[PDB]
Amino acid sequence: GSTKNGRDSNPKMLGVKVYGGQTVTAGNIIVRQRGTEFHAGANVGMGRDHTLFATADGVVKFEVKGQFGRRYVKVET
Amino acid sequence: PGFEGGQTAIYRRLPKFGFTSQIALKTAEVRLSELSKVEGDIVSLETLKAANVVRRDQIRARIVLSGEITRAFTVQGVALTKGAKAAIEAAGGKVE
Amino acid sequence: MRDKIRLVSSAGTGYFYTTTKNKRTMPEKMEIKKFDPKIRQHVIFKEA
Amino acid sequence: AKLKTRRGAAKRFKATANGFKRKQAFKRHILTKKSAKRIRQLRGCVMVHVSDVASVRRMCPYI
RNA sequence: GAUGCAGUGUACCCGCGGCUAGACGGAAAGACCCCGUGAACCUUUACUGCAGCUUGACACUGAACUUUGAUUGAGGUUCUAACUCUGUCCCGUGAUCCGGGACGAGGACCGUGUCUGGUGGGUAGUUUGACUGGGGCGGUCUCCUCCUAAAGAGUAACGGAGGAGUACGAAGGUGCGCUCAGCGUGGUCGGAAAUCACGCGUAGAGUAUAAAGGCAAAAGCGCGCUUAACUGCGAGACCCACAAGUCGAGCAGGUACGAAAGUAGGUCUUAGUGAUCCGGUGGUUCUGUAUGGAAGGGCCAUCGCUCAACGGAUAAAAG
RNA sequence: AUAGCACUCUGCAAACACGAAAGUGGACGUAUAGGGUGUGAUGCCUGCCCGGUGCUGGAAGGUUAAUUGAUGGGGUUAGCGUAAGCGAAGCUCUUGAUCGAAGCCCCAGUAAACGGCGCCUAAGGUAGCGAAAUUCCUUGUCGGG
RNA sequence: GAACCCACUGUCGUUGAAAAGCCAGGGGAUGACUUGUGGAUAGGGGUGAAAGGCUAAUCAAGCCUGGUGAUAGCUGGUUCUCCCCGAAAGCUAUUUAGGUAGCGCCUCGGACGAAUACCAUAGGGGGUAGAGCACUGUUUCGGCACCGAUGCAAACUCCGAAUACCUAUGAGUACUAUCCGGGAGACAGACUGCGGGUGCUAACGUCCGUAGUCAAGAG
RNA sequence: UAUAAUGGGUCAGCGACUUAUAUUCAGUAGCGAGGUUAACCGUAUAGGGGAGCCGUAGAGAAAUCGAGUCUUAAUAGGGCG
Repeated sequence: GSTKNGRDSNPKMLGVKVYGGQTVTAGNIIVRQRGTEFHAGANVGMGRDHTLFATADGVVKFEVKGQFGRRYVKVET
Repeated sequence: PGFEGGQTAIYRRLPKFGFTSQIALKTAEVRLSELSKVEGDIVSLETLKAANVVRRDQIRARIVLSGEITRAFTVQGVALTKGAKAAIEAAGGKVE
Repeated sequence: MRDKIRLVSSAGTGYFYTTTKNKRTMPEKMEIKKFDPKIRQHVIFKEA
Repeated sequence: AKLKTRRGAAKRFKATANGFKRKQAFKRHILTKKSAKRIRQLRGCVMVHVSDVASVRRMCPYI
C-alpha cells in the first residue's frame, strides 16, 4: 500500500530578535510572533501581522504588568 | 557559460527592456580639457575632427565641463553646458 | 465565480482601477468615488 | 576568433558606473490580485547581485 | 570462505607414473538485472512530414441550336479544327521501333501544369518524466497548520495527523453602543430541545474556512454615515544561493467619520498560486531610417491559453 | 506447399507489378481466362448476429478550401476661415457579404469481409466433441491392463 | 535395390585429418528428379514450396572508400626533484538523483588592525528533561450527570531546570576578525558515544541532531 | 583492499594538456593625462603611414541635460554618480 501522510509547510523563522539590555534604533523589529505573546509598551509599535517594532532609539526592556498578567516589551530612551 | 544545471537562467527569467537610439551612436561628447589639442583659436566640429578628439562619422558634438583650459577659444556650432560656457568666457573666449 | 471588472474615471482622463465582482449577487453596474491622480481630485468611477 | 556576446543577456543588462542594472520580474500579466505596495516597489530598476556579476561579465564581455 | 596475518601441529633435498579436491583454475571488459536525457529493427486509434489516392478553381479549350432557376450561371442536343488511338493503308525501307501522308473510331471529353480540401504505418524522422531499502505495479510531485525537533533559528525518512487552488461593496473605514455559552425555578396546542422573567457558578461561546498562536481599548456582537480596498513616496529592520518574500515610523496632495485628541495605504494573522517569450486593451511634453506624417518600437497600467512533473526541455509526443 | 473448395476484382489501351519517363511483364492471352485472399484429398457437413470497423449502392437534406470580392473602418493629400478645428477625389492599409466540390452527417445491403455468440444486448452456441497439443483446483470419478 | 542426390540416430573429434568431418546404421532413387556450360535479377534493393532463410567462411539491412579526428554527463591512462598551506562528501535548484550551477568548506595576492576568540561578571527570552492533573483525552475502586481516592499521554499542561543562545564591561594569552580580487577541489561517506523516528528496544540495517576518529595519520 | 576486486610474461625503443585568435587578472619595461598603430609603402626588424582603439563623466528606455541626473505637482523624499 501507501501512506496518506507526508506533507509539511516551509519554516517561518518566528521568535525574538532583540533581547533585554540591547540598544535599538527606530524601526528595528524586536519580536516576530503569530499571536500577541508579547504586548507593546512605551515607544513600541504593533504591525498588521502582530510584529513588534521600535519607534524610538533606546534600550529594550521586558516586563510583566497588568491585571491579566500580560507580558510587555518596551523601549527606554 | 550561463548554464545553471537546468533551472531557468538569470538572463532568461528577467524581462527585456529598452530600445536603442540611432542618433546617440552619432552624437559625441567632448571634455573641456581636450580643447588644448585643437590647433588654432577656432573650435568647431571640423577642427575637433582634425584634432582627432571626435570620430569622423559623428554629426554633432557637445562640450562638457571636466577640466581646466588656459586659452581663448571661439566656439562655432557646438553645444555648450552652463559650466563649459562660463569657463570659456572666463578664459576669454566667445560663443558664436 | 467572481469576475474581474474595471472602474473607469468619469472625468475622461482614462484612469481606471481593477477589482472583482459577484455577478449573481450584483446584477447592476458599480459606481464609486475614488481619487484620480491625473486631475488630482476625487471623482466618480463607473463599471466597465 | 573574436569573443561573441550573448544577445539575450545583452537585452536584459545595461552597464552602470560600478556595475549592472536591471528591472524586476512579476510585473507582466497577473496584477489585479497584487497589492498596491508590491506594484509600486517592484516597479523600477535594481542592481545585479554580486553572486551573478561574474556570470553577467562572462555573458557580456564588451560591457 | 587465507600457501603468505595470529596461535599452534607436522615436515631431510630432488624426480617419474597416475588423479582432479583447491588455487573464488584458463577461455570471452556478464547475454540475466539496473543505468545512460546510448543504438538498431518492428507495431499502432503516440507526435510530425512526404509519396500514392481522391475533390474542386484556372490554362491547354473551340463552334452552332436550345432548356431552366435566383442581370446572373446551371444544364440539354449537335459539329470539328485543338487533342487521343498499344486501329487499317502508302512512303523513308530489303524494319512490329520512329517520323510524314490518307482513312477510320472518339472529341472539347479524357489526360497534363499551377493552386487547393480530404485521405494516407505505404514510407521517413522522432518521442514515450522523476522519486523508489533492485526494477516493475501502486502511491507522490506546488502551498498552509501540529508532532517528530534534543526550552533561540534551522533540521531527514514510501514517518504520525489534517487543510488549500476561495469568499466579502460589506464580511472594509470611522463614531457610538453591547457581551457569550451552560445550569436552577414558572408559565399556550411548545415538549430532551422553540420564544419570555429572575437567580447560580463561570469563558467551557464566538471569531466565513483546517490547525497553531492569540482576542476586554475585546480581534466577539449591533446601528448611523461613508469608500483610506487612495496617489507620490519612505528613515529603519526581518528572512534569503539567486530569482523572490515580509514589517514599517514619518512627509506632500485629495478624502471618510468624530465636538475634539484622533483613526483609516482593506478583512485577528499565518494557505487561496505561475517566472520568461509571444499576443490583446487604455494613456503617453519618448522614438519613429531624406523631410512632414503614418506603420512599427519604447515607457506607465492592465488582460488572456498553458506550464499541478506546479524554477515552467520546442505552449506539438505511445508501445 | 499440394490437388480440391470458396469469396472478391478484371470488358482489353483489362486488373495488377516494375520505372522518373519512354516503355516492359500480364499475353503474341480475352471471363472455361488473368490477379488478390482464405481453407486444404475424401465421407457427413458447415448454426445465430450487420450492433462496431470495413466494402457496395442511394440520397442531396446541413457543414466549407483554393478562387471571387458587397460593405465597413484607418493613413496621406485639396479647400474655406483674424478666430472654429474642420475634412474631397486619387493612392494606399485593413474587414470579410455572397458564390464555391468533396470529405463528414443519413438510409439500405453484405459474415467461406475483419469480427461477436450474457436484469441486459446486435444475438447470447445448431450439428458435433470434451480433464481432450485446450482443465488452475488435479495424481477429477469409475472400468481394463 | 547400386551409381547419383540427401542428412533421421549413435560413437569419435572440439589447440580436429577437417573454421561443420569420419565410421556404423538411415531416406529418395522416371521425377515437383539430379547435373555441366553460358546468361538475368544489387542493398532498404534482389530472391525466397516462408526458416527473418540466402545474397563470396560476413546479414533484423552486404562490402570498400569518403563526411571522419562522428558524439560518448562513461571506463582506463597521464612520465623529473624539494619547500609551505591544506578540504569536502553539506544546503538550495535542476527530465535531477553516479552530471551541473550558486552558497558553505581550501589556497594565493591586496586594503585594514583587536573592531575576533577563550574565561569571569551583569542583563535577557524560553517550555525540553523532570514533574502534575488545573484544560483535552483516557483508567480503576467506592457514595449519591455529580463527589472522594487512584494511575496514564509525541501531537495534554497549574509548573519547570541543567545546558545551549543574544547583548554589555574587563584581566591574561593568542596576528584574530572584516572587505576586494586570482585559482580550485567537492556535492557515493564510514564506525563509535550521547538524544531520537522507523525496525522486533533485530541487523557491520535505515533516516536526523550532536561530539571524536578514519577518510587524508605512522608510533 | 594482503585481499580470492582491476592491470601488467620480461627487456629495449615509441606513447597523452598543444597551436591560432579574442578577452580577464598578475608580474615586469617604456611613456604618462595621455598611450598606441592596422593594412600598406619601404633594396625592408629602420624610417614613413593617425584611419582606428583604450583612458579622460555620469544620469535616464529615450528625447535631453550635464557634476549632476531620473522619479514627482513638489528647490520634499529616494536611487544612481
